[PDB]
Amino acid sequence: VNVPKTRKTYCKGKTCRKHTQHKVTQYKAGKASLFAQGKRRYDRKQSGFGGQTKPVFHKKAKTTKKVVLRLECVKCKTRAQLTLKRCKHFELGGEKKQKGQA
Amino acid sequence: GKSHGYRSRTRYMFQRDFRKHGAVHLSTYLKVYKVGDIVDIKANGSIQKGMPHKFYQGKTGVVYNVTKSSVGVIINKMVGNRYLEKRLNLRVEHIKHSKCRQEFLERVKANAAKRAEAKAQGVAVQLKRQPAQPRESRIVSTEGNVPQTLAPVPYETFI
Amino acid sequence: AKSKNHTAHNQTRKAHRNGIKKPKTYKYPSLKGVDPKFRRNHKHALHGTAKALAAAKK
Amino acid sequence: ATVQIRQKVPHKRTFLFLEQLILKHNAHVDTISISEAKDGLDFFYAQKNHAVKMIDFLNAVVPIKHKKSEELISQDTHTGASTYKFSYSVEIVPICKDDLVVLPKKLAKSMGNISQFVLCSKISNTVQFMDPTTLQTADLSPSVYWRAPFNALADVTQLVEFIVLDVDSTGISRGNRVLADITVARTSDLGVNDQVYYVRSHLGGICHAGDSVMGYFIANSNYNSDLFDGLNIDYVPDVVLVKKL
RNA sequence: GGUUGCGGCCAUAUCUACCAGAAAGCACCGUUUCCCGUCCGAUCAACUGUAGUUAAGCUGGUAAGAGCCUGACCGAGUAGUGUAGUGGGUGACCAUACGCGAAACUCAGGUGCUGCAAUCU
RNA sequence: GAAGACAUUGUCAGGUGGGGAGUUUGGCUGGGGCGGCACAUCUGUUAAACGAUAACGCAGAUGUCCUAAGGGGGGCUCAUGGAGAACAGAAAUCUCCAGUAGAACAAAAGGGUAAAAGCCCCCUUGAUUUUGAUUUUCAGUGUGAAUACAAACCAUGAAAGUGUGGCCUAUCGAUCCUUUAGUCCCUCGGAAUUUGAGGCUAGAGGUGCCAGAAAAGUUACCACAGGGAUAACUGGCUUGUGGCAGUCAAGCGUUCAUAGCGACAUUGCUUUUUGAUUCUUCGAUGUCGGCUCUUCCUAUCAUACCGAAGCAGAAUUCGGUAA
RNA sequence: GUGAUUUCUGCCCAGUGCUCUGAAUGUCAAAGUGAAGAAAUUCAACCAAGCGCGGGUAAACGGCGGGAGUAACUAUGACU
RNA sequence: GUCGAAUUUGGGUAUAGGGGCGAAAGACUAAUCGAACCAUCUAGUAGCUGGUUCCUGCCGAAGUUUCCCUCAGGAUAGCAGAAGCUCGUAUCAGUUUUAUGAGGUAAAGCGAAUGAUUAGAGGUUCCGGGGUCGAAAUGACCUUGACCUAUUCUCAAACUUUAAAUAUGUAAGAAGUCCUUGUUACUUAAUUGAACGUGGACAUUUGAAUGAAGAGCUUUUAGUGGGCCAUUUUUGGUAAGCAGAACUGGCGAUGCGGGAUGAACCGAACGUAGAGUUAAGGUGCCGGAAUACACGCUCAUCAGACACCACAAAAGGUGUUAG
RNA sequence: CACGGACCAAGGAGUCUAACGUCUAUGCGAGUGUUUGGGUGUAAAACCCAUACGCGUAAUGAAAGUGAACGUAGGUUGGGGCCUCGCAAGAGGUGCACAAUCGACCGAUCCUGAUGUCUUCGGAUGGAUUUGAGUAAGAGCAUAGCUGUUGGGACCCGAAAG
Repeated sequence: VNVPKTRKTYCKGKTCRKHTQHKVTQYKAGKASLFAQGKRRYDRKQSGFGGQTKPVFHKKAKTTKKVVLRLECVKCKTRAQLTLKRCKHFELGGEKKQKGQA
Repeated sequence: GKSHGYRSRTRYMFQRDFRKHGAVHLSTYLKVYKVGDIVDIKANGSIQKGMPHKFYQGKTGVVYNVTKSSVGVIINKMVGNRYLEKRLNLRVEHIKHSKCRQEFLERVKANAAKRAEAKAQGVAVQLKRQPAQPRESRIVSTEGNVPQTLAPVPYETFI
Repeated sequence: AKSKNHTAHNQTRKAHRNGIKKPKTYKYPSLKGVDPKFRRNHKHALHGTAKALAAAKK
Repeated sequence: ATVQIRQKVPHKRTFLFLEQLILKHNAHVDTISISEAKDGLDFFYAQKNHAVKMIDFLNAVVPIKHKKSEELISQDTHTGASTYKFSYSVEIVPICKDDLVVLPKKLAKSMGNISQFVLCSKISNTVQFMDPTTLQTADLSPSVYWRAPFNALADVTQLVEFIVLDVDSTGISRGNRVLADITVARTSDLGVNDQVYYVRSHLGGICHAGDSVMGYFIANSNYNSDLFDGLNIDYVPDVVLVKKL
């Protein structure tokens, strides 16, 4: 699919509360960032004798992640997320579609 | 496997008609729906928005909510041993009035008319309907009319 | 070991032992679902006529 | 007896090749009938020994896995031969001829220390992978495959047209003029504002300027393989080029 | 009664074929500076009601016409069906009792009806 | 004597390690396996004119694609056929007349639509924000989807209007954990500031066995709880099949339908073959064949008495009473 | 591992095992060193064995198919 | 069989249970061996099989929905018992008439739209959808086929103008009608509408039939979650006492009289007794009751005799009887 | 022609405990519960008592926190009774319990932000198709009984194993 890089949508940032111009980028997961409470509980329980104490997932079936777009206001810089349907191809910007060609 | 979609088994129920295709006539929109009026549901195949589920085709309920495009309709549906009370939001294409209610409203005007005239007359109101009664005895005049004797017919093939 | 998968036999006879009975539909039905522009007006019209009868008629 | 052939792919490329190859050697003579199914076809063989003749033929030309089962018919008393009706279930490996394939980390280190991000070339008796950037070949026998099966990342259906500009050969060749740098652009991005991709490919010697090549375009795809997720996203190339025309 | 704008019911109003239509209204018909739209003032725009006409549109009439719509002791109480029998039959099924009741056809008739405002020897 | 700040010994870390330990090895099912998914779903039909309705019933589809193929307005009309035109024909481009939708509408099938929901341009982001009510599967819980409003901000249109994603019916996901956005708000419990970690509100990463376990085999050395709810021997129901018998008489028997063979249609019997079923027995009916021994049936191989012949004798064939 | 003797024990080192006096910078933990930071920490570099590459090995486990052509035809247990 | 040796044997002495010992059988290790014997944790766990102790009285089930590594089981909804509470002609009903809607099944239709299926002959840039090689693309080979190219026949669960019977939705009035004018931030050009109101009028025919051992609401828990049969409609199957559905009635839980006998068939449902009449079924005798009455038919060297039901067909007869 | 039962006597199977659910009996009542312990005693009985503690009288929020009358503790519709009228039939007034409905109050979310102000703290007032197991002239605590639920050897008997 294709989305344009700039989209005008609603903003709720206590100064605008109305439609302003937004820049669009793509969601990136982020590093695991240990010292988290899940990881500190996990590292303690794994250490010792007994081996694997938590489930290890194998049977994965889906083929597409959903697309999340973070939307940044240009005036007040208040970010906002917005999702789409599933797709195998996702790109943004180029190749405006042209119906009639050779 | 099985199939239980929102418009399954509606091949012949949601067809439009023979020689009634096209946009609906504009007297459908012009009718007036007040709270409490009795309505019948008949799902127009043309307008997909605000369209009743296949169960409610032919049921009859009450107007309780009136909004821009649509009317609020309550229908009693049975499930288990029980009557539920279910609310719908149907656009004005699908809905239509019921003449059985409208003919009652004229009969109330007939009943109130008889009572005031009978009171000035001063006896014998007789307001209730009656079912059909067995007919009275009468004489049939054979003058110019003699009985015609019949007989059973014999068998012929003519195949 | 196959089993009889589904039957509706003896279902309607179980239903009519207690009574289908109607929900018996009291006066003043609930305004849940009514157009909220109409409910917002209907609040004040009752508050007007209760104040109107109170002062004028006693 | 019955030899049940199956393959778990929506677009079977390997199975179409078998039907052409089953004709030339004339392996089916002992068929009674042929039925079809969802993801393969069934063969019916009158005697037990004729069924075994086919699987020894399928072992040589296509990577398979098979197992047998039976059921009673007659329950003979005097002789003892109780007339078991057999069934052979043959499964084709779901990796096609040009699948873009991401290998597991333990498996890729075991064969040739290959990178995990490879193509496929030799769909014959054992499945053979090729690294398009720096050329290197590695095989995968079915006994190594079926003990820990995986899938293909993409298929032969997401291929995108590309237009070649010039061929810059580094020089090293295994047998088909390896590691030639190719400047390329999509058919889409050419008429519109200028986008140029520059990438190595094995398709160096056979490729000239102005020739359309098919290929995988990675950068616009959200894949969902955990094997792919355990990669280093700044080492994965943007364009992998598969074939000419 | 004729017309015109605006409708409602949407073939009794359609389709096909010819033939008429005073008065007024419609309608074709004259042009290109402005507005605008076009490859083309053909459609749409604009201007004149002047130079021209009922030949078309439209309306009305005609047709053992096609269609369509109403009625029928028309087909017919036939087809089909609900309920009942220790009814018949080897079976297939068919009678009877209490009830409901079609369609195709055939025949006879029909060929738009009206609301609001305006306008005409 | 030899060795020497190395070996050895002591803790931690990586590799190796069926030599050993612990455990696991789906479900539906005309027995179980193999295959299939009828395991989450969608159209037509089965379906017996509301709804509901089963089978491993039938013909099929989905885990996608789309900044247009979404939203608003404007203009136009399609499949195919007739008659015309240098190169030009079966089919290029152009022109008129006919044309109830026979074309098109991302895909299965079924609906739907003609001054449009189709084709071609024009401007565009309502595919947004706050959160409730209702419909469908339903326990009237979820998830998915869908309708109708309200309170805001916008788009298009001259305007009335329509617009909360694909014309409608399928296109998808809980707790725990990691992550982002928002409030820049709340807590770190002796009192503070800055890092860090923990909360509220809302999205994402996924469980396809799809209301969501982390999981390879064999036993003919076998064990226990049970099951005729479920197979293997007989019985019973059924007779496609096998056996066997009638009707029609094709071919024949040089020339002659029926002395006699009898293909092929069609009507039947029986349980001497095999299938189909799973009613009875799995807290056991001792499950093949032969040797020995009695009785019964007739669809008659031989004997007795007859009938017909293409029966001269002889030798046979058909058939009757007959066990 | 085969199982007296008389006789023989063919061809295959690639798959799986075994081993290597072989080449080194691909993989690579703890401790140590280097940078950033107020500090917790974060990042990078070097990085032993084995793995990976290269060599040997069948009286180790084991395996031992097919195809097209060659003076007209024929095509071989032959040359290719 | 072997019997002068890998011979046979006494006493001594070693090796102990995941261990011993084995010229190898998973053998032997105190009648115990594919993991001994004894005690304890131990009354180990079981969706699995068997048992479960006095009497009478009243009421009285279900084998179905959704979900579960669920199909011998649970959870929930169902039906059921008990405790009662509020009130007592309230207003209701497995039903009819009257009014009015909705449906595409039987039957009709093909001289109305649509219409298969059986077989399938040609057309080397009128396409390619694939497969293989390819130091390439003037690129080869191999193959489904593109394409039906003049026709010829068929009806319909997956075809439609028309369209029943049975079954189904709502209405048949007091919470109603009419008159008058009050409320508001909603709505309208407008005290126009909208909803809810004050005041006044309309009563026993207050708005069809018929019935009502009261109507309405709450709490709380037992059992059950293997079903089965027949008339009728049906689906796969040659067919079944076969597998799977629909509507009602019964067996399961149920005796009694009738079918000789039998869970379902016909009649009829049960406190203990007396008398009268009956149901289905019977009246030669067993066997209670007419060897009644009335008109006819049939002679069988395999007669015939009573629904379910314990079977028989096509085809022949100058046997007789009536047409 | 499924399984147990040769005969007889005696033994033999839904028990108890903790914390609870509905219902019922009794005391007391915005309270209630003496019995851990002390006083006394005809002595494991009976009798008597302090102070705390327990649930209850206020919810809500994730938390820091805040924290229930515009009014005869609201209007409407029914409503058992009683009162007034009537000779009755009926009419009217008042209507507790409970059922239906629109409101007000408090907390959470969301929004508006008055005087002030250590200029960023303070949140007056008015809101909203939202939300809570809330208030609206208290109903609970303690004991006992039937039944039902859970953990216990849990109705009794039974494995192959570890």
